Amino acid sequence: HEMLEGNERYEGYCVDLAAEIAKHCGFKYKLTIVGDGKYGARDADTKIWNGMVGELVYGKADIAIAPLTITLVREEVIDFSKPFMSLGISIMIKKPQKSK
Amino acid sequence: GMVGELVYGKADIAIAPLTITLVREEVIDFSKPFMSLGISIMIKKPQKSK
Amino acid sequence: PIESAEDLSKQTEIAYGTLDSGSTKEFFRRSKIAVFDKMWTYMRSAEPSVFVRTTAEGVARVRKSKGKYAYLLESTMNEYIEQRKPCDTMKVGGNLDSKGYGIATPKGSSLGTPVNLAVLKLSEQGVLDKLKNKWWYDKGECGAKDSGSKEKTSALSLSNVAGVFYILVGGLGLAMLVALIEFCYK
Amino acid sequence: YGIATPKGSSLGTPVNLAVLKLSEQGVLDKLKNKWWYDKGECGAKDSGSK
Amino acid sequence: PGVFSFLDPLAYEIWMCIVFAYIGVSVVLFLVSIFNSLWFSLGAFMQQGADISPRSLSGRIVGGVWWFFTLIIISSYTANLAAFLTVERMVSPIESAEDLSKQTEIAYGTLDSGSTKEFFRRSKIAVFDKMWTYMRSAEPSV
Amino acid sequence: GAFMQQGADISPRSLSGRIVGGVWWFFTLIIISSYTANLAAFLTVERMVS
Repeated sequence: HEMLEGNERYEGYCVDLAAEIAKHCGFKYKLTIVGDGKYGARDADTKIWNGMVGELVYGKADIAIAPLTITLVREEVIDFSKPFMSLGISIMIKKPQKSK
Repeated sequence: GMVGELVYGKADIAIAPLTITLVREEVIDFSKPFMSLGISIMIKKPQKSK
Repeated sequence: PIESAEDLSKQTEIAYGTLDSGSTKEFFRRSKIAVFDKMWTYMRSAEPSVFVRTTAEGVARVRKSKGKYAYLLESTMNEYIEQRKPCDTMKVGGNLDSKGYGIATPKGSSLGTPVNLAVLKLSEQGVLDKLKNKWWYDKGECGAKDSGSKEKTSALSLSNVAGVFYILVGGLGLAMLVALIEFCYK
Repeated sequence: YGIATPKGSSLGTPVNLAVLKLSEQGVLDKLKNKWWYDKGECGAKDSGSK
Repeated sequence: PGVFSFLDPLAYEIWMCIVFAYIGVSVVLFLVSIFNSLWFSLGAFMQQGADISPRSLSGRIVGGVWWFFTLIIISSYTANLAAFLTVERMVSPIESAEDLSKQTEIAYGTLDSGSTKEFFRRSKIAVFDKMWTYMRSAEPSV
Repeated sequence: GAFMQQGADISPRSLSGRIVGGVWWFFTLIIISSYTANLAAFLTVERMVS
């Protein structure tokens, strides 16, 4: 990454998804990382939005392509698109082996 | 069908097992999903023992 | 060794916990379902604290327990760690609740409606099912199932044979006790 | 699956938000289990097939 | 090849324990009945285990458990020795080209640029596609 | 008659003959074990020719 510059610095699922969304919509996009590194939440006392959901409302970004969990508290301030990957709570145990 | 009765005014809302596809999202508004699913396998109960 | 999720809440040898704050912990709190309510009541008063500070701690706690601790989390992160070295984690059973990620736009934005349609065209063209299959299984560090066919483990242990030595010396301990009660009668 | 409403309807935004409140309150997972496992007929073929 | 290929199905540690149980049981048969009784217990290990008790009995139950002990170890060695040989038959000595892309122990790569690497790139066949997708993201650079 | 039943009596036991067969028993105990193992793999999957 210290030899590249721009979107090519990063790579991953949402990185490849950012291109596919831009291709099927036609717009030049610039991948930027969220300031605070957090997801979408609202403070208890200040009640200010933080993270990616905050940058959308306060006009600091244009769109969010990330593992953003579709919750009702966020659907009120921003618009969630249709889901692109269904998931749910599962169990992580100790695989073999064990060999016990 | 049901999507027809929505577009053509003969209904107000569709609460039914309606698959969310692109061709339907262009003519009617889908709400957020209430039940995720997918294609799976149905095998007969393994006839153990025998 | 564990199939479904209701099974792991029926025992206490393998303690289980979630993250100390997040969408996972709050689910068990406000769960009106029978099985999930019993799970929260156990973790709410489990000592030592089954809750972990960060999600990275939850995975390290399953790998160090020799199979005596299980961490509950998203099916994405669990299926992902399963395809990472040392290939010691494994998703089991179905998912607890139904949730999903989504692309977010500001309300009343020009991007809102077109992007939403764009996700469906990718999902139906198999693009989303292919990128998913790309960044967790294709670029993964473990088989699965490709490891069940390349089983190159033909070892032999001493711990298995130790039981026949126990019943032998235990039989010799009963033999010497019978030996001592046979030299006295005659 | 999802609930469908005609485009530009006054039910669109309210009913969409409603599905999330039902899913996060567990009412959807409850109603799902109600007409699937509770009122099911194979109480001995689901807990023994594991 | 070599002589070892004998402690391969049976761990080094268990070879020392069965010899300890050999002298651990031969010394119990000495007290129920110095050179003639150890010579008998070697003639007893030779045949299952443990006579001259005469009959009755202390001795009968010394080797009666030793027999069940020595009957088990020889059954465990036979089973594990069958496993180390069956895996060699089940692996398939590599034979065709698609067999190379089915395992990851024997890695594979091509040239960094040429008609060989370009062939796996634009290939529309199923078998060659998996090889490129593997070698494209295989670390280190195959 | 000693090869018939494992190995070597009329020493009896004491002793030299008892160690002739005592090693011959362990010798004939490993060989018969090696026969059953290799013959098992011979009945599992066979090519069985070029």
